[PDB]
Amino acid sequence: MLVIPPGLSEEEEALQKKFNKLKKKKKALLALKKQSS
Amino acid sequence: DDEEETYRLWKIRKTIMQLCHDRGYLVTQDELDQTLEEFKAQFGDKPSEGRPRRTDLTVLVAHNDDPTDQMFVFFPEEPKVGIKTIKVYCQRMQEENITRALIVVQQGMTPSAKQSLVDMAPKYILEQFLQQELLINITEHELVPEHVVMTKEEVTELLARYKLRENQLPRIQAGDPVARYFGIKRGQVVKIIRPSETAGRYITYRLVQ
Amino acid sequence: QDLGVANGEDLKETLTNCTEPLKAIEQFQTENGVLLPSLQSALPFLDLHGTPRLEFHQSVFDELRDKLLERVSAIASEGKAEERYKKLEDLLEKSFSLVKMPSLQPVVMCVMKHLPKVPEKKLKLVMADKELYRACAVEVKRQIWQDNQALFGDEVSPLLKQYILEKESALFSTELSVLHNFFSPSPKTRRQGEVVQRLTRMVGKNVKLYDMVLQFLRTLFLRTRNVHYCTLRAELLMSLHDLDVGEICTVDPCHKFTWCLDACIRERFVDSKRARELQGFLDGVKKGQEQVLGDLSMILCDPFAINTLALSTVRHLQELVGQETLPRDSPDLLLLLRLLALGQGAWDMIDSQVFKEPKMEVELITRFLPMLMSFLVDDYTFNVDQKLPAEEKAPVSYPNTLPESFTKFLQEQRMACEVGLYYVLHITKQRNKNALLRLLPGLVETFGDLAFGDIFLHLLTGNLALLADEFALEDFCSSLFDGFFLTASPRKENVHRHALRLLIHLHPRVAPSKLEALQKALEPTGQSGEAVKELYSQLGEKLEQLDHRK
Repeated sequence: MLVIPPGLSEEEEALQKKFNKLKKKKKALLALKKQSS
Repeated sequence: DDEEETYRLWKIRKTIMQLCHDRGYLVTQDELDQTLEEFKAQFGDKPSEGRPRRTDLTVLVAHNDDPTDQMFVFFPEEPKVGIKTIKVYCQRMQEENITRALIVVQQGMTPSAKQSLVDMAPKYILEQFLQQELLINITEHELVPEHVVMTKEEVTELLARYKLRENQLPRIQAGDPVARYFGIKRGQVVKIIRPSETAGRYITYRLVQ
Repeated sequence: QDLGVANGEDLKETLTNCTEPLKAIEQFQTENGVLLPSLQSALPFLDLHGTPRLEFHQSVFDELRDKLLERVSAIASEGKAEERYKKLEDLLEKSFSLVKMPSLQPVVMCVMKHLPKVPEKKLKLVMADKELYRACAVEVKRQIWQDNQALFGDEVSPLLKQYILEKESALFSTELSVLHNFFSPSPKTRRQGEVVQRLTRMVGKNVKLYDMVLQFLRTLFLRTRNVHYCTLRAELLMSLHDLDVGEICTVDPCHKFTWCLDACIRERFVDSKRARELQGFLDGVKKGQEQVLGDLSMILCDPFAINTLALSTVRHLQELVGQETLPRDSPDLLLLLRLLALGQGAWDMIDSQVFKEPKMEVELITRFLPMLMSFLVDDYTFNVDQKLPAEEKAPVSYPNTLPESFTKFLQEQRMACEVGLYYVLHITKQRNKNALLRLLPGLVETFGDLAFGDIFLHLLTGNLALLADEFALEDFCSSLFDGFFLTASPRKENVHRHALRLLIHLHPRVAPSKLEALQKALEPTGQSGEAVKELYSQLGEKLEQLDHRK
């Protein structure tokens, strides 16, 4: 049986935080490009 | 129907492979002309909510030389494509570093998306094709002669030999189905070899306007 | 002068002796000639001919021999099996005494070729004679080999060594090409190689010989740690598949799995459906048949399978970044990692005879993969920032720091090292020099020096050919060569060869000062191999030609 841990590792949480920051930046840039298009 | 759908998808795949090969890309020989049964084995023989659905057969091809530029072809799920659907493809392209791409629409594109396609032409080029356009390779038709795209050096050689300008060549539409097949832009001389019953062979030239 | 046979020895005597008894000689021809009354009346015509009576009889004998060969083939093809086999056995019993006669040897060899089982005494007599053994068809040689494992091994070992040498030479090709690399040939093209075809012909439909070849491959894989034996196992099985050899394909438990994996290798990607089919094959291994898992891991240890699986893993990671999903939540990614784990643990599983699936480390999925996704994420944001209008351009510097945990994962975990190496290959193929420079220091120390393997170095040099314009920068060349290639070249000859190949390909674009420094740094020593010296001489010739082009 493949034992999957029941919690995000500290690294995984840091990477989720980085990814959320990237999503926010990407949305802001899409709004900027809509204003410039 | 389901057999009709897999036949139509296989014919579109064959026409796209031939289009990429005639455009000057890396098309594998067996992929260039595969059997319908081979396609059904490779993809699943059930386009109706099944294994050979769309977005599974997005064909990615590189150039025969300078293998960087690619036009990995797109097959939307929906019949009528829109801006919020092509922006996902724009996301996939900006994820990459390649600017050309082909989408194969089922029904007509919404005209706002038609304007949107032009709205990124200097950044990355997008061509669109209807299903009926890709059910027959029109270059195989006997009425269509051999169209060959000319390099810029050959254009300079032509204009210097005949001492004429690009304004004086007989021209061709940018929305020409053969021009769309080769995907030529404006200002790109195309040599056309056709048999003549009075001289044997005749090579004309069509600057794109 | 064998059974009912007149002079072969007294024939040599007849050619040596030479005195007189004409009537004795004539009586000898009459008794030992074509004993047909109808020919006696026709001979004076031949005497009336003038040409000596040797070419005519030779032509008749050759025509009769060819007709007999045609009839042996026809008997082998026509009729009930028992009757035709009995007729062939009677013919062999009557003709085997002439097996050493060159003019009638082909008939005996053909009869033996078409017999399902040649008598063991005649097989031993053939084995004792080197020329007779050489002249035998592969069908008779199979009946010999099936009961003599040592002789079959003697016949097969040169082919295996040749296969290994061919693969290694392909890894060291002079041309650096992304389009034409080690993984460019399709599996069907690869199975057309001389070694694979010859081994397939030797095995034929004999299951025992196929099992002997598999045992040889397992033993050589354990003894030499060369993965191309796994490649050869896969290619031999699929080559038997292409010939519709059901006697072997139906009993090999890896046939369907290898077929599906071959399709995946041909497409250079593993989709969800193919992944689920492979998973169904794996989960179908019953209790008590666990050695099949070792065989399947050997199939997955094939470098082509590893390449396909790792590229699919990298693509899936990119897709997960696009879909805003975590690696742990993707069953397809976990399945790909499981296949890769089996492939990497093939050697340990076979050596220890413990046929259990390797446990995938939790920290891989929960830490290492999302960090790779963060590297992709940084790449995307830097690319988007570079396209912003100049009025909004903050001075965004590309992140050049490599996390220590990433380097530790590359050093300590084999799977993380493999995935990271393929990610490096991927980013190099995308011409992302910033990410390549960021990740390069972590390749100096890797698990088992996997970053210095010939497959990875071949692919890496091929992809680095796409960054030819960047070799004009002294910092880029210093990073690449001094920090990666020259750190291991004095200790590893293959790294030296790969660096020399890269320099030979890209010398016109390297900065001249760095070019001279690299030429001095890559100078072969007295202990360097012949290939290194040859590559260095080629580099010198190219440099002389370039200087002459000024």
